[PDB]
Order: sequence, then C-alpha cells, then structure tokens
Amino acid sequence: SGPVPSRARVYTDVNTHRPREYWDYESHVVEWGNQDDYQLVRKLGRGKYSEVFEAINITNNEKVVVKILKPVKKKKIKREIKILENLRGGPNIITLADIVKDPVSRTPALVFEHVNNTDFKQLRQTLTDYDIRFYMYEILKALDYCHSMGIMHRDVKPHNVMIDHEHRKLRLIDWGLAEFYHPGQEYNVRVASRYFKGPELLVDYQMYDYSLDMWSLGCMLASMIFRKEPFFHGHDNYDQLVRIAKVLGTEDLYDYIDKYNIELDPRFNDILGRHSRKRWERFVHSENQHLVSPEALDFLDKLLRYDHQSRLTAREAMEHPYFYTVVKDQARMG
Amino acid sequence: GPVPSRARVYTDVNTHRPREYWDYESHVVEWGNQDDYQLVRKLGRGKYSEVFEAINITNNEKVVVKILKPVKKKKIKREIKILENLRGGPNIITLADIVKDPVSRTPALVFEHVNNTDFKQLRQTLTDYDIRFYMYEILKALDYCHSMGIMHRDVKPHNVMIDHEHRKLRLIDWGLAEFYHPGQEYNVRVASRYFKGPELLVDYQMYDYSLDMWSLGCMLASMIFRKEPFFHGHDNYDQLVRIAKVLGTEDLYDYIDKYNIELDPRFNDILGRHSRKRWERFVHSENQHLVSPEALDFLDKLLRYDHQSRLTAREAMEHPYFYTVVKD
Amino acid sequence: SWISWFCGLRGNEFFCEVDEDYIQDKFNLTGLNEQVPHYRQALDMILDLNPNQSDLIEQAAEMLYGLIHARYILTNRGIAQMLEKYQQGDFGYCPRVYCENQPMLPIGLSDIPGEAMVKLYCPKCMDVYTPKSSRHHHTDGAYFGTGFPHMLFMVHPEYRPKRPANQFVPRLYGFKIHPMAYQLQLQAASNFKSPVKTIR
Amino acid sequence: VSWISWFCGLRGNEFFCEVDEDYIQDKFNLTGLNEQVPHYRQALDMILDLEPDEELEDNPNQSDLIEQAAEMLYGLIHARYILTNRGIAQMLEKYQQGDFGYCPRVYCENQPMLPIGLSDIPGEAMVKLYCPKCMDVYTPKSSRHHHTDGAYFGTGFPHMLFMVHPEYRPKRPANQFVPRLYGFKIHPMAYQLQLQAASNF
Ligand SMILES: [Zn+2]
Ligand SMILES: [Zn+2]
Repeated sequence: SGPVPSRARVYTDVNTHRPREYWDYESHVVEWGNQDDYQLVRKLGRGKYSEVFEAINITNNEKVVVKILKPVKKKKIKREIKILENLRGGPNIITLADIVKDPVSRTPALVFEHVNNTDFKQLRQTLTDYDIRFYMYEILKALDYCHSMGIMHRDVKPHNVMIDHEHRKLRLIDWGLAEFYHPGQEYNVRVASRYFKGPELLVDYQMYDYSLDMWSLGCMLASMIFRKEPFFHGHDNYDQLVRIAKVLGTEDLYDYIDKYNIELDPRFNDILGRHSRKRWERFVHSENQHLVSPEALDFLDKLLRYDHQSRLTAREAMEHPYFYTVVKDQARMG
Repeated sequence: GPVPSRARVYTDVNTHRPREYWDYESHVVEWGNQDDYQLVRKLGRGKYSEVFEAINITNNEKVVVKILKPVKKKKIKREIKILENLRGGPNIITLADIVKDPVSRTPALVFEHVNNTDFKQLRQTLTDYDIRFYMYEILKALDYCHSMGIMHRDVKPHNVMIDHEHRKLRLIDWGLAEFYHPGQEYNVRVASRYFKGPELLVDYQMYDYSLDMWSLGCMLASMIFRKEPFFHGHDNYDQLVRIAKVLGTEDLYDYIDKYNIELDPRFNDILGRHSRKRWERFVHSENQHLVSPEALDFLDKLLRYDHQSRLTAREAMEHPYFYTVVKD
Repeated sequence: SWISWFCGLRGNEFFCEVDEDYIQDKFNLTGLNEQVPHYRQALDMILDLNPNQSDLIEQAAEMLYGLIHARYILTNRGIAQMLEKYQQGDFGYCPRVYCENQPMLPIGLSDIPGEAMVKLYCPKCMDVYTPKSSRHHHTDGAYFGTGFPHMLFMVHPEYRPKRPANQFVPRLYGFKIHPMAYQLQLQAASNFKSPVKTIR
Repeated sequence: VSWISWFCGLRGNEFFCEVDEDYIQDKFNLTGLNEQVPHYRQALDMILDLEPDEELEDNPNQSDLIEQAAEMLYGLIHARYILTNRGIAQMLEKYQQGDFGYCPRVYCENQPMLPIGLSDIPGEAMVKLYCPKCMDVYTPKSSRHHHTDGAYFGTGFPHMLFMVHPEYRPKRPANQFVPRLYGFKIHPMAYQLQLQAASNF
C-alpha cells in the first residue's frame, strides 16, 4: 500500500517556522577567514575527500584541527558549514572556529577547535559507573540541543564523541552526515555506521527523524555498561538486524514492520529466524557487573526499541533516574 | 780594519746584568687564552705583522692584536723579552697579553687600545709648542730604553702613536730593537730607508744607541719643515746622496776617514761634491711658524754623520729648544 | 608505454612513474581541463589509446603529466615511490658542507607553471638549492609543488635527519670574527656604492 | 712558458691565481715552509724554472717525489700570497669573473663565491667555497675541484679579503625560504616533533 507515514514527537515543525536562510544551505554564502592565522603541526589522518592536520592558531597560541577539502559535493560541504554555524555555542557541539582557502590553489579548509581526545585506548585504563552516566548526560545535552535546532546528527558513535578525560570535556563532532528535519520528508537510509544503524535504516524506512540518534545512543550505552565493543556486531547490514533480533526478539520486529506497512527484503526471511526477547541479565559477567544496575537496564531498554516512535526523546532521557546523581552535581556547581 | 766604537752613555749596562735579562733565546714565553679576543677591523700592515682592532669578549674592552707573520723564533722572543723588560717605562707601549694559534701556531700580541690621532691629521694640527712637547716625550722613551740597554733601531713617525686629545705618546714596534753589548758588530739592514743613519748606509756595524738619535733628527726635520719624508731616497745608496746634498760631502769623507770605513765603489760615481747647506733653504711661509733659532740648533746637533758626536737622549732633553716645555 | 618512456628521458630523473591505476580514476584529474589546452587529446597520449597539431599535443601531454605528478606525489603511494628514489639519492646531494651530503627532495617555489624551475629541498638544513646538474635547469617547478617534501615528513616523521652535528666557524689566524665587524663591513659597502655624480 | 702558468692552467686548478715571481724569490716570504715539505730546495727550484739537480738517484723515481713536493710547496706559498694585498687583488679579479663558481642556495641569487680551506694542515680537507652573502660553506659542484687541498687556500682568506676590501660585502639576502603546504605555513613546533619521531623510532 506504501509505508505508513511518521513524524517526530518533539520539535516537529521548528524548521517550517524558521526563515529560509536557516535551512536552505545551498544558498549559503561562505565567509572566508585568513589562512595566515594558522600553521600546520602534524598529520592526524587521511581520507578520500580530505587531508586532516593538527594545526596551531598563531593569533592566540590555541591548538586547532585543520581539515583540507578537495572541493567535491558542493552541497555536502555547504550543508555541514550551515549546520555548524547554526549549532554554534550549543552545549557540547564542536565549534567551527574558522573557514579559509589557499590564495593560489583555492583549496579550502575547515578549522575546528581541537579536543585533547584521551582514549583509554590502552593505559589499559577505563571509566566508572559514574563516568558513563556523566558522559551520557553530556551527549544528551548536544542531541537535545541539535534536535531543538531542527537538525539530526545521523552519525552518533564512540568515534564521533571526543573526550578530554582529564578536563572532563566532551564534544560531538563530524556533522558531515547531519541533516535538517522537515516533516513528511523521505531521507537517505545509507547514513550511520553499521553497528549504530537504527532498524529504520536497516529495513529501509525513509521517513525517520531525531529518534534515529536515540537508537545510536542506546547502542553506545550497551557497549559501555556491558563492556562489549561494539555491542551489535554484524558482518554486513543484513546480519546487523539478525544480531539485534537475537536480543530484542523477532516478535516486536515483525510487529514494527506490520505497523508501518514496511516491506522487508525477502532476504531477511531465511536468515532472521524466530528469537525470544532476552533478559539483559544474560550479558552480565564478573567483568561488567559493576556497571550494570537496574537503572541502567531500565534506561537502556527505553532507548533500544524497534519502533522509533516509542524511543525516549533526548529531553525525556535526561529526566531518567539514571542521571539523578549527575543532575544534582551539575546543579551544585551552579 | 775599521776603527772600534763604544757608546758614550750606558756603555756596560747589559754586561753586569744577570743573563736572564739579555739572553732572549733562553726566554720561555707565557701563553694566554686566545679565545678571549675576536677581530673587528683591519688597522694596519707591516713587513712582519698584521694589525687588527679586536674586542676582548670576556670583558668587552676594545683591544689591538698584532699578528706576527713567519719569522725566526729569535726575533719573536726578542721583541717579547724587550717589551717585558721595558714594561711600564715612560712612553713605552704596554704589552697586555701574548696569545698563539693552536693549529697555525702563528703568534700574536695584544695591547690596551690606543686612541691614536691620524698621522695626516696631526701634521695639520701640531703647533710649535706641540712638536717640542712630543719630541720631549719621545726622548723620555729613548732615554729609558737606552738606560735599560736597548736600542730601538726603528724610530719613525709611524712608530710613534699620539693621542693628541689626551696629550699622551707611545713608542711602538720593538720588532727591530736589540740589546747593546760593547764592541759587538750589529746588522745594518735595520730601520727604514728615510730614517737610517749614515753608519748603516756606509756599512759600519759597531753602532750603538746614537743610531736612534739620527732617526729622531729626521723626524724633527720632517715636522718643523713640513716635508715628509725629509731625506727621500729612492734606494739605500741614493739615501746617502740625499743626505750628502744637505750635510755636505766634507764632513762625510772626514767621517769614513776617522773610522777606516770602506765604501762600496757604487757611491763614488753618484756621491760627488756638495756644500753643507744652511737650514734656511727649507724655510717658507708655510713652515716658518715652526722653525726657530733653537729648533735649527737642536736639529743640527742631532744630524751628524759622526754617531759619536750626536747629542745623547739625556743631553737632548737639556737643549734650549725644550726650555719652554720642561717647566710643566 | 608513454609513462615509462617520459620518466626514462634525459632530464626527467626527478619524476616517478605514475600508476595508470591512479590516472584512469578521473576523480583525481579535477580542474585540469581548465589548466591545459587540448586536454582530451593530451590525456590520450599518456594512456597510449598532420605536422601542425601533433607537435602541440605532445607538449600539452608533457604539461598534463607534470601537473598530475604534483598531486600524485602527495599521495601515500606517490610518497612511497619518491621515498624509494630518495633512498638511492636520485635527487642529488646537499652542497652545504655541514650537511654532509644529505640526500635531497625536489620542490617547486611556485605552483603555477612557467614561473619557476624545479629546486631541491634539504631535509637537514631546511633550505632550497638549484640543481647542480644543468640538465635539470628545464624542469618546471610546478610539476612537484610547494608542498611535496613537507607532506612527506608529515606522513613519515621517522625520516627527519637530526640537526647538523657541527657548524661553520670562520677563523682568521684562529681568531673568530666578531659580529661587530660585519655590521661595519656592510656599511662600507653601502656608503661605498653610492651614485657617482652624473656630470650635468 | 713558466711552471706556474702551467700549474695554474691545468684542469682542476681553476681556483688558483698565478703567484708573482718576485714574491717567491724573496726568502722572507717563505720562512718556515722548508720544514713543511720534503726536498725543499729542489721543489722551489722547479717552481722558479731553474735547472734541476743530477741524474742517477731516481732509485725512489725521485723525479716524482720532487714533482709532488713542488706541487705541495706552490699551494703553501699560494696560501700566504692570497693573504697579501697583491694576492687579494688577483683573486678579487677572478671573483668578479666568477671563476670560483656561484652560490647554490636559491635565495642567494647566484652570489659569486671564494675558495677556502676548512683546515690549514694539508691532507685533511679538500677546497671548499665561501659565499659572502649567506656566510656558509659549500662543496664545489664539479668533481675536478674535488682533489685540490684546502690547506692551499687557507683558513682565513675570505675573512682577510673583506677586512681589506669591505666595499665588496654583499647585502645579506632580501628574502628567505618560506615552506607552504596547501597555502598553510609550517610551524616550528612541528619539526621538534618530527625530530623525535625519528629518534624515538
Ligand atoms: Zn643541507
Ligand atoms: Zn650563499
């Protein structure tokens, strides 16, 4: 019959009330800065479209990250620039500090704030029950902000969350897949990262919304409290849903595609089988138990839902018991 | 053979000294730290030396470095012993330090910085009183070194450094200097053409301190008459001719007679017959304010062929030409 | 093949053989159509696909390859190929004495063609030098870029040579020249070379 | 023609000037060099185009030891000569001609250079080139000048030259090399980093 339409429960009509220049990114005239302000230090990594260096702003001796672009997808670069300038100064959103170009070559570069990303990437170190609650609360701050500004991130994953552990500061980065939410709009389902794809993307439902980020978050939480990285480990996109179905159950899944009149790729029928919805207690062991609590599991469970509409919104999540101790401290520190 | 001569003053001063004083070959040189000094600019060049304005980087003081080109080890030890012997005597240049290059091994001498007045400058500036004052100052140095038994052997305008602002004087370059021992025959290839005394040109080897006095006479003549150099020979042989045209041939032949000096046949053909000219020929509107009866009298008593009849440094200081000076 | 012959020619020792793998993917060749005339017929001569035009097309293919090279040698593969030549000293050796014949890297002073010829960058002293062999005095600098060697050491930091062990110490009869003495010297040269009066 | 004109005319000997005979005849100028070369007398005589000593002694093929001694002696004389005003004037002439080659630094703009020894002791270092502009020392570009002893040009020849003729000092370079990557300059914090990663390695 055609799939059943869907709309975001929160901030649904924010973009329609806005003036055009807010969401019309392909009309955005770029304001160029001065490249002499910045000097390269070391190479951070390489891409297909970009060269990325750690640089240094000589005007104030502050570290920056230069991202040199080879000017492909006129849209996708302008989309990202518009988004970052709209999301400027928001809680835990990365600051786009400047944009510039080479006088001769004309090859542009984006200048972001540097974040002293401290991976417990083998001090063999780690966090705590509280660290997880604290950082999860920080992520929600940015997501509730960007959703309120009418923008969905579409690429929430550990890699896109920068932590300077010592200074306790967190930033959400890479808004190259971020997009404006317009109700009724049918969006690309080839976003995310396999392990962090929501079921909407995996079964090809295109009228999704901010709640896509919420599933992505829930995936990150399960990863952290269960100490399994990543939590849902599919070998492809098809096996990705299988890995979810062995946890969340097939019954709620079939109910989901029924509800929205989605048509499954025939391929899933053979490989999906029929699985019970497992109790989260099955993943607890001597090495992760100190991170799993009835509050964590309750909060987790209200994120990871097949039905995108039944997920918690970013603001709702912030009001869960899981965050009480964190909210109290946030309050006490003024 | 040629008739023997002694010095009429300070004759035996070296011979009853301890041998440490005059045996320069035996002298062991105190070496300094070369890294103290760095070269700023080139100042002058001799036949044995290169001269630089330097700076002592330890204390930032301005200094002068005289670099000595390859010569015998004798000559360098001699210059140094002499400079140490004469250290701090009146108007004698003070040796501040000796250094050496480690690799090149080419030795260099350091001095306190002299603010010498340009040579041409003071030939325009010196007054009648000035010449008298500075002549006296040179004599204090010449009498001191002669008392201490050393002849300078290279007295000339360039070896006398005048700081005319501070009215103070210094006799330099003791590279040709030598100890005086009675009855010894010395080398005659000393001095400088225009300042060599007759005993050097006629090849009389048994000379003494009085050689300096002749050199000093040439200096005086040059200054008071404003003609530089005074005796301007083209070579060693013509040098004696230029002198013979002033002092006459008569006194000169009487002189080679007195001492059984053998002339180089070379002279006969170019020496000839010359009257002893009056000094008044050399006096004109431009130099006259510097020439006086006392100046001429003094000059005449210096410029004598007979080395034994020139005024000693001590006697010179008593001449009426200085009377106006000595009181001060 | 055209690539192997051009890089094997007399004067083109600095060039590396660009993989056809890279040239067939037209992603990499962006904007180059607006930089060289006869772009389509010049690109054909490179992948081996009338004495008026056939002469000009050969020159336009030389200018295309070179510009592509400037991009290619910034890539990890293009870096590795030049790095191989660098380890065999194909780029000459540093004329500075206290660099002790450090192997060099090509570099362009400018990125736009026709403005400057190719130069040599020394990783040790970090200055640029004119190629000692006068066979390289005709290679356009734009074909190697301003950024090649700097990119290289960013990707392979291990390859930076340690700062010169020693230094030149001017000595005159073993006395060093105080720097007071160049400040002087430099005037006497100014004060000297002064406009000689031009008689009316 | 003369031995000196022959020597100064051989390939590889372009850096040398032809020393005046009168300078060489004067024993005062050669004081102390007799204890630096073997076969001193016969060597010097060879340089001055005078008849050689006898036959029946070339048991060490003695012609060859004298020929090499004459070569070494000429350099050592040359070393002192070019410090003299006359020697300076002869070399200055060659410098204005560019006979010593030009500066390889790009930002020196082909400043003519002067020969110089890193050492004064023979056999230790070959002849190098001093650029008065950038004030650094370089290796000659041709391998023909790679076999001439640096001791023959001396440690302080160029230093002397500019102290005697300061008029000839070139202005220190107007521009300096500025490394750019995609327009961006390179910080200097970034070599300090690069230099470890090679050590740490
Ligand atoms: Zn170098
Ligand atoms: Zn230079």
